[PDB]
Order: sequence, then structure tokens, then C-alpha cells
Amino acid sequence: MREVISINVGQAGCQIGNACWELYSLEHGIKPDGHLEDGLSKPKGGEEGFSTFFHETGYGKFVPRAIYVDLEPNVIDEVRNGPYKDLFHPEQLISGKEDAANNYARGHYTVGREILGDVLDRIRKLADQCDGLQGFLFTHSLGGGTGSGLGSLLLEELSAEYGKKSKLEFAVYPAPQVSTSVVEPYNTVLTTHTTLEHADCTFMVDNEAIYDMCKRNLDIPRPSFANLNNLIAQVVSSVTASLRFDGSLNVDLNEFQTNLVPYPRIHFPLVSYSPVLSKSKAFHESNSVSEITNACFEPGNQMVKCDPRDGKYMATCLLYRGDVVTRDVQRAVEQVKNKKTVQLVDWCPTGFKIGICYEPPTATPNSQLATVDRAVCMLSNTTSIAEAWKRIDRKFDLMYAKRAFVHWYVGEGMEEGEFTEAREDLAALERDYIEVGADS
Amino acid sequence: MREIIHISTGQCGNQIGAAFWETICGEHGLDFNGTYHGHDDIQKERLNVYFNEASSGKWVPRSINVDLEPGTIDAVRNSAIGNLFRPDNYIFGQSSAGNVWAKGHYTEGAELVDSVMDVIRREAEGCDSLQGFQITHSLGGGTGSGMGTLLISKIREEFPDRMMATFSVLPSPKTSDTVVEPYNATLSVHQLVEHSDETFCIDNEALYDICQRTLKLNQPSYGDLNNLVSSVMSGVTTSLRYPGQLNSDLRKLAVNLVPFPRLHFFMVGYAPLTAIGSQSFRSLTVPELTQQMFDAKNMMAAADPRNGRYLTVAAFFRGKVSVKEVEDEMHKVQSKNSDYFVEWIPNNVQTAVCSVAPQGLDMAATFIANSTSIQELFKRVGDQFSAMFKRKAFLHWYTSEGMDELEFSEAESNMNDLVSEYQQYQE
Amino acid sequence: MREIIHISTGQCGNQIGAAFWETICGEHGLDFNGTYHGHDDIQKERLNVYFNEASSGKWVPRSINVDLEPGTIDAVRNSAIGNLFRPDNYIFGQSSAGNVWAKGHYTEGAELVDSVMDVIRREAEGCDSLQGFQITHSLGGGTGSGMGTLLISKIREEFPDRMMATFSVLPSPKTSDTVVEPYNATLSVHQLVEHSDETFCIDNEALYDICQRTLKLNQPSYGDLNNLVSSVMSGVTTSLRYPGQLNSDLRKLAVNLVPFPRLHFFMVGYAPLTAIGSQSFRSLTVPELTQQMFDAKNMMAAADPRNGRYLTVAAFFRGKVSVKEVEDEMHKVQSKNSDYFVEWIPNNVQTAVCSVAPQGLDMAATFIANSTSIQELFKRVGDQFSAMFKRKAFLHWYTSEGMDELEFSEAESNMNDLVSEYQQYQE
Repeated sequence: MREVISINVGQAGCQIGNACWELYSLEHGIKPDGHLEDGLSKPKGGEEGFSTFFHETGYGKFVPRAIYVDLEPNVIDEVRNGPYKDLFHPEQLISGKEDAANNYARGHYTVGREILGDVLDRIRKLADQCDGLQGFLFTHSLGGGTGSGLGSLLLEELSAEYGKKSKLEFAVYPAPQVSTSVVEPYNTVLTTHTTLEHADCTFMVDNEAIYDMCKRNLDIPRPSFANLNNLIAQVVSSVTASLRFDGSLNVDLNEFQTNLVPYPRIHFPLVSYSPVLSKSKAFHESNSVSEITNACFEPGNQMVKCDPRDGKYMATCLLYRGDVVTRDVQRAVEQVKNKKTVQLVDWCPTGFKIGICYEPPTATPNSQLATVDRAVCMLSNTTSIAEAWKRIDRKFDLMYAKRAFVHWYVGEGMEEGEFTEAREDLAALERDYIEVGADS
Repeated sequence: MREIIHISTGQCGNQIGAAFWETICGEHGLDFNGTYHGHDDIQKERLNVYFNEASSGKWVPRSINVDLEPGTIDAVRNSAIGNLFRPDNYIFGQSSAGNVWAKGHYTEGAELVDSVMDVIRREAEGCDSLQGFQITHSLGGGTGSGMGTLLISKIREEFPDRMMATFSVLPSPKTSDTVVEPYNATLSVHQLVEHSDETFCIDNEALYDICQRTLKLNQPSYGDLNNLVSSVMSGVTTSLRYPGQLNSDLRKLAVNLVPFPRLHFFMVGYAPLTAIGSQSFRSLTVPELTQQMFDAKNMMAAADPRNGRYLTVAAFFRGKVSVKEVEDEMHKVQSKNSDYFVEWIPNNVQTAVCSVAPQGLDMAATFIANSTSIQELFKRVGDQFSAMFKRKAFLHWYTSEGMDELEFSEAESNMNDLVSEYQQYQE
Repeated sequence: MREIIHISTGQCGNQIGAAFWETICGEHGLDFNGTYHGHDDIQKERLNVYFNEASSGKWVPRSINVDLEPGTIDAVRNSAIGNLFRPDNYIFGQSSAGNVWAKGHYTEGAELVDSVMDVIRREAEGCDSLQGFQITHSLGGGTGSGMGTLLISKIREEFPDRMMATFSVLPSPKTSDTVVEPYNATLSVHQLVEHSDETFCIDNEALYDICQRTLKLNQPSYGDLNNLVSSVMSGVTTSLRYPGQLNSDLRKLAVNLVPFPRLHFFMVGYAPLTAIGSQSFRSLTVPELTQQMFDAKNMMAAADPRNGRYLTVAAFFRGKVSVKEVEDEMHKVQSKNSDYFVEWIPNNVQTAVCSVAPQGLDMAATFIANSTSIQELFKRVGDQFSAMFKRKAFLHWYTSEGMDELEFSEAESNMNDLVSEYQQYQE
């Protein structure tokens, strides 16, 4: 339970993985060469971390255990040009000459299943090299159907392979307003059922919310995909803060599994991070921890295009960085309960988990961040997720009415039966989620 | 499948391919002899894509020029830029097509088809990463309207897996050197609508209008129009030429630009339409480029999008632009033009931005639209069809050629199928 | 057994041997006056193989030149390489055979065969490591096709164990000036099948076609054709002489290149074949040579792969080549040419590599095949014989010679039997 395997699938997934590895290097002060980087600490690695993501070698050079898979050679060449490839092993990465399809047709097809055995034996060899395992981390965008199908195939193969560690999947969601890809809703809906069958826990993040945040909080005129990558890297690092750096209240992955799954089928947590702001305003403004807890409930920090007030509260967790006073956060959570911002349920209500980590948050130079000694990462289970599901499903059905494209999918690897089945599965999931949220 | 071959045919399409190669070597940087001068490695990969690395660091373009009158290909071979051309690239015969659909392929093409298929097979053997063909020809030109349709049918029958892409220029309906030109155009499109997966509409009259407005020249120069269409082709292929935030394949563009196997016709538009001296008057901003892409006459297809109906639109940009800014602009123009834009998609937009910018332009844009008004651009020609051989003038020529009324009625029925699809899908 | 003897006779085979020695002295680099210029050790060994260590370090190539006209030896003496020769190395008689095989090997051949056999016995006594006997003569001319046939018969009677490399030139069917040419050719081969064990099909018309398609020469000249055949003949012997990854010997081919001893004919092919002036565009690769070898246009036999079924094939290479590349090419050509490749082998391949780079080239390759198209030439020459001696015109000459028509029918029936052997093995 000391190692976590991270997988980078698709173009956006590979970029996010690159950003997370760069941020992990920056937190521990790791340079492209390293050898640890360098050997003086304790707790920059060793000891753990790095012992959860970076593989320890006989020479001491920490190899970040990452598997970059994509059938687009340009992205693979790009990620090979950087020093990250030197950090990784040349055999860990997988290359493809011709992209699967646009986008989910071949990504889930048997052509995408041909490399399944290759990557499976790669993962088996990597596990044989290391010692112990806590879970499987996944990084693929639900917008990219290629990455979606490939990640679902890997998740199914890992569930059929080990089934002993919690399968984590970080999914990127497109903007509900505009969609550049016309089959993007089809790919996402078809992938939802696969992730329901395979994933033990999910992560839903919206690009449009990230862009609104960086335009508003960081006060930037021009958003960039690199800024989104940096923000998601900060998020992912905030998730595994206790596993990398020791804190006053070290939290476990199994604790996340217990808190986020209080029912037979509840594995959809929403992410919120605060305080996030421009570094200049961070130098100008100094808020309290209660203000940060309140901003955690704002619609912007939730990284979703849904209002959290209509959502119904469920079991949530809050990770804290740097120095954090227990009595202060107790007072803050009591004040929050007194506010009754999000409507509470009858099962969970006393469901605010608190975890503290000594590692203070780090601000990347590319993307601004509120420079503060203590950060707050809230993983909630509000019922706005059902709202996003219905929002995308309405457009999915409006399309599938005429669907304008079904010939390609039914000829390549699919059929209208599979589309109808995925639609019914999404509808049943929405109905069950609304039911479990409304019975309180 | 990253490599592409630029096919060339037609008495005018050869100049188009020449200007395309010239713009390529001027944009990425290359010597006329073939010595590599681009920077640094992605341009070398694109040289691998479009050229063959010859001995001594030399490059040779992967183009197939097949026409008649070898004097023209010899003269353009004497050009300075055309010094790196391989003798196997151009396969020319004698002597002239006579500007008739029969002699172009039915009489002369039957003997050169074996040689050109041998050449294309040797090319496919030389490079296996081939994914599609880029064909520039004249739909009204005799050599073009004759040989292009036959070679396209041959490629469709032999290489169905490989993609298709053509840049045929449409004959002007108002002015014509002869009445047989649109007739051959119709007899060619009769099969082009079947054996082609992608085509671009180009009208010489629209080119004359845009050079009278922007270039502001009384007598239009065909070389400048070649330069414009070559810049358009370069901005189209920049998705693979230069890595950007999102690079797409021609198959990915096609599956999103057409819902059905039909709709191969596409309306073209380029920006910025820089007029001489207007470089200081105006500054490069994305709303101006959007307005230019919205202008009916700025299109070179050319059709009126207001009279028609937006079926599928896609504007691919180059340079330094913001994703949120262009998304806001596209949402604004879809909301304000909701009557033009079809609404059951509801978002018929497909934008792909290129990282680098073209030389001399801080930002550029290539817009490809699909409107229902294009049926008119067909109808007139079809009308001209029923207006030209209803008098049965020079019909003895075609009877001696061996053509029958069955294929003419078949071309008319193909136009009828096209307009019915334009009204299925009512405008 | 590295030493190999060369014999030159006939009106054109004399020039063929002259060009062969030109290429020999050009490969390693040698003066035409017997002055050693190679470096360092191997060249002396190839001298001992072909030349003789005369006085003062001199070197004279071991060649037997014989013809009915002393003008031929005068002309080859006029050349630089081959001007000097020991008078015993060449004996020439008078005057002509009248383009008759029977008269040629009866009267013109018998009076000098004694002297030339004594001479060749002397040189065989001098050359201890003799293995093979290259032969350069013309099958078309009755003089050559008779004299060389008689000499090969006498050598087979004298040296049954030594190899016999026959590079004779088959007649061209277009030439109809003398109808006795194919008749003399078939009468000569009817005996050479038993007199010689290694023969190579060479058509004059094939040489004309290849020099008009690659060299693009206006009028056929024997000089360039002789240069090409000399290069081909020197490649197959340098494969063993010059060090390589795998050398090939005449016994190796006699045991591998032919399944049954009744077959002695070997098709020919050379690469690279680059057009004049296009050498800058050409880049020496394995796939281009592989494609060249399996094309009838590049062969000089010249047999058609599409027409005749392949019994066996062999491709020898020079310069730096990788075993993996040639193995992949052979697998691909076996997968695609499985129709011609016969099933009872089932995989026919014979490879040889020479490490050193060819003279003036980075890599050069030769090709040999045993296809069912040679029986077509046999049928053609038999039909020629029958249709010519059905008229009974000029047959009075051969009645005066004393030959019988029963022998002619026996020869034609044996040729038909060889065709049937090539039909067993059906086409």
C-alpha cells in the first residue's frame, strides 16, 4: 500500500501527467537529473515521498512510474523531447503510429485492445520491480474518446487482473455550453457505463470552470491549456499530500474509499480547492481559514458548471496543507454547519472529514496561485453531479434522435443497441442518484 | 499515415501545383535545388511527408503531374524553383485535349492510364505512410475535365482505403471561352460526385472580384490567384505541418464536416485578405477575420451563405490567439446568425488552431463552410446544359466521339440528387 | 579453384571479351601495359586468377581470342586495354563461314580447332587452379554460333569437370535480313545444351530496349551493351573473388540454381539502371533494386515474370547491404509473386553478397531466374526453322554442306522435349 500506479492516456491525459510530474519535482525540488534530487532529505525522497510515485532504483535515481499511451506520434515525440522521458523509463511509454479514431470508435475497439496485453505485461513487470501497491491512478479526458476508450479498456483489464487495489480515474469533462467535437457526448456517454463497471472511484473536472477560475481568480486575459494542466496538477498533489509528505493527521487512500462510498454505488466525488487567486492579490489580501472554507462552497472552486446550492450535501473530506490549527478548523466547520449552505442529508450529515499535512502548498511559475501557508482541498459528494449528467444526457438524446453519424460507429465497432444501453444506464444512474439524494 | 502526395493535372492545375510547391518552400524554407534550410525538425518531418530525401541532402517533391502538351511542363521545368523536380514526377503526353470530355479520358486516357497507375504504384511502394491525395485540376479545362475524373475513378477503385482531396476550379457561368467547357464540367462531376470523398469549390470570377477589391487590379493575374490558393492549401495542411494545441487528421475533419457520404463540395474562405497598403490601416484582430469569413463575396467557392443554409462550418486558425476568446467569438456569431446556422446539431463548429503563424502574418484563418445555396451554382450549369445541347449544335462532334444521351441524363440525375440532398435537409 | 579462364570468339563476342577485360582492369585499377596498380594483396590474387606474372611485373589477361577475320583482332589491339598480347593467346584463321553453323563448325572450325585446343591445353597446364570457362560469342552469327559451339564441345570432351560459363547472345526476332540466323542458333543450342552446363539468355532486342529506355540512345550501339554485359559478368565473378558476406561459385549455382541437369539457361538482370543525368535524383536503396529485378523491362534475357512461371530465382548484391533488408524484400516478393514462384520448392531464394563497393557505385546487383518463358523463345525459333525450310529456299547450301534433315528433326524434337521439361513444371 506504498505504491500508486499512475497512467496517462490521450493527449490531454499526457499533458496533465507531464504537469503533475513537473509539479511533483518542484515540490521536492527535483531537477531533470536528480539522483534523488539531491541526497539531503528526508522528506523529499527518501523517505516517502518519493516512494509512492517515483520508483526507487539501485543508483537512487527516482523514476516516476508513468505509462504514456497514445496512438498520436506527435504527442509522444513531444513528451519524449522533454526531460520527463529521461526521468521515466524508455520502455514504460507506449507509441502509436495512427490515431484510433475520432474519437471513441477505435479507442474502445479491438484495435485499441491489441496493445492491452502489451501494457498489461508492462504493468506486471513494473509491479514486479517495485514492492507493494495501494491503487491505480488514471489520467484521461472524457472529452477525448480515444483516451476514454483506452482508459476504460485498461481499467477493465486491471480489474480482471488484480482487483485488489482501489482503481482511481481522473476524468476531464468538456464544457456543457460548447463542444468542439461532435461525437464528444457520444464518447462520454459510452464511456460512463464502462467506468461504472470498472472504476472504484472517479474524478469529474470541467475545463470551462477552470478557465473561468483562472480568468477571474488569477486575473489572466488569455487562458492556456498549460494553465489548466498546472491547476489539475496542484489538485492531484493536494489529493496525495499525506502520502508524499508526513503530517499531523496522515490520511489513507482506503479512508477516501470509505468516506466517498457510503452506499453500494457512490463513487463520484467533486473536487474543490481554495484559496485560489492571483499571486499579486495574495500579496495584497490575507483572508482567514473560515473565509477559505466558505469559498470552498463557491460555484467557482467546485470546478464544475453546476450550482452547489441545489446539490445535496453528502460525506465530504477536507485535506489541509502546511500548518493548520485543529481548533480553528473545528470552529470553521461548526460555523459552516450553522450556515447550512448546502442542504444536508439524514444519513451522512456529520460527514466532514479533516486531514492535515505538513507540506505547504506550492505555486507554479506558469500559473498564478494564492501564496498561503495552508491550503484546503474539499472532496464533496453533492448532488449537482446528477445535474451535470442530465445536462449532458439531454443533448445526447437530442443528438441520438437523428444522430447524423451512426453509420460510421455501427460499421467500425459499435451499434445502436450499445448506444441505447449506455443511454439507459446513464438514465438509471441519474435516477438512482436523485433517489438516494432525495430520500432525506 | 502522415505522408500526402499532391497530384497535378489540368492545363491550369499544373501551375496550381507549381505555386503550391513554391509557397511550401517559401514558408518552411528550402533551396530551389533541394538543400534543406528549414528549422528545425518538425519541418524536416514535413519534408519527409511531402518530399523524398534524395542523395547528398537533396529533396524532391512527391507530386504527379499528368497532362498533355509537354511544352508547358518543360517550360515550367526550366524555372528556377522547379529545378528539384524529379523526371518521374511529371508524366506528360501529346498533345492536346481539345477541351472535350471524351478526348480527355475516353480516347487518350485509356492509353496513359496504365502508365500513370504504374507511376502511382511505384510512389506508393517508395513511401508507405501515404494517407491521401491532393489533386489540383480545372473542371472546365479540357485536360483537367477529361483526365482528372478518370484518374480519380481509378484511384477510388484501386485505393478505396486512401483518402481523397481535390481542389477543382469551377468554370465561370457568366463568361466562357466556349460552350463545351461547362458541358465537360458536368460530364466530369457526374463521376466526381461518386469517386471523390473531398473537393473544394473555386470560381475564377470570385478570384477576379477579390483581386479587384483587395489587390485592386483591372486585369487579374492567374499567378496571384495561384499564390492565393496555394496559401489556402498551406493553411489547410498546417494542421499536420506544425504542431499546435489541437491537430486533426483529414479523416477527423471529414467525419465531422459531413454527416453523410455526400457533401464533398466545400465553400472556401481565406483571411486576412490583405490589400496592398492596408497593412498599416488595419490591425490583425479575430473579429475582423470572422467578419471576412462571414462575407459572401469574400468566399472563393463562391456562394451566398445568407441565401443558403449553414450545414457544417469549420474555421481553422494559425498564430497566437486565445481559446476562450475564439470560443466567445464563435458563440456570439452562432447566436447572432442563428437563422443561417442550422440549430439541431446545435454546434456545427470545428476549429483547429495552429501554434506558429504564416510568414508576414501575425495570425491567419481558413474557413470551410457548407451552404444550401451551392445548388444554384450547380443549377445554372445544369440550366446551361439544357440551354446548350437543346439546340443540338455540334452534337455530331459528340456522336463521333461516341458519347450517348444516357450519360448526359445520368449527369442531370446526379445534379437532381445533389439538389434533393440540398432540400432534404431543406434550405 | 579461384582461377577462371575466359574464351572469346565470334564477330561480336570478341568485343564482348574486350569490354570484359576493360571492366576487369577498371574494377581494381590497372594500366593497359601490364603495370600493377591495385592495393594491396587481393588484386595480386585476382591477377594470378586472370592475368599472368610476366617479366618485369607485367600482367597479361588469360584470354583465348579466335575469329575468322584478323580485322577483329586488329580492332581490339587498337584499344588501350588489350593492345598487347602474347601471339599464342590468339589465333585467327580465314576467311568466313557465310553465316552458316554447319559450314562454320565443319570447315571453318575444324582447321583451327586443333591449334586452339593445343593452346588451351597449354594454358590449362599453366593454370593449376582453373575452375570455370567464361565464353563470349554470338549465337546469331553462323560463324560464331558454329565456332564457339565446336570449341565448347571440344572443351567438354577434354574438361568435363571444369565449369562452362556461356554468355552467348540470342538472336532478335525483328531482324529478318538473314533467315538462317535463328536456324543456326537452334542447331548450335541443340548441341550446346550438352556441351555447356551454364548458359545465360541474352537478346539483342532486349539490349536495344534497355539502352533506349535507360540510356535513351538513338541508334543501337554495341559499345554500351558490351559494357553492360561485361559489368554483369564481372559482378558474378567478383562475388567470389572480392571478399563478401557470402561468395558464390559456379558449382554452388550448378548444385542450387538448377534443380535438374537438363536445364542450363539462366535469365539475366542488372541494377541499378539509372537514366542518363538522373543519377543525382537516384538514391541507392534495396527496394528499388528489388523492384527492378522482378520487371521484364529491366531484364536482358528477356523473359517476362508475368508470362513465365518461376522455377527458381537468385539475386546477388555488391557493396554494403544488410541481410535483414534483403530477407524482408525476399519475403515480400515471395508473398506477392507466389503465383510465379513454383510450389514444389516452395521458397526459392539464392543470395550472395560482396562486401567491397562496386567500381563507381555504392551497391550493384545482378539477378538470375529460371522461368517458363525460355520455352517460348524455343517455340519461336522452332517455328522460324519450320516456316523457313518449308519453302526449301537456300536449303541447297546445306545440302552441299552434307547435313541431313533427320538430324534437324531430331534437334527440333529435343528442343520440344526441353520445352516439355519446362512444362512439367507447366506454365
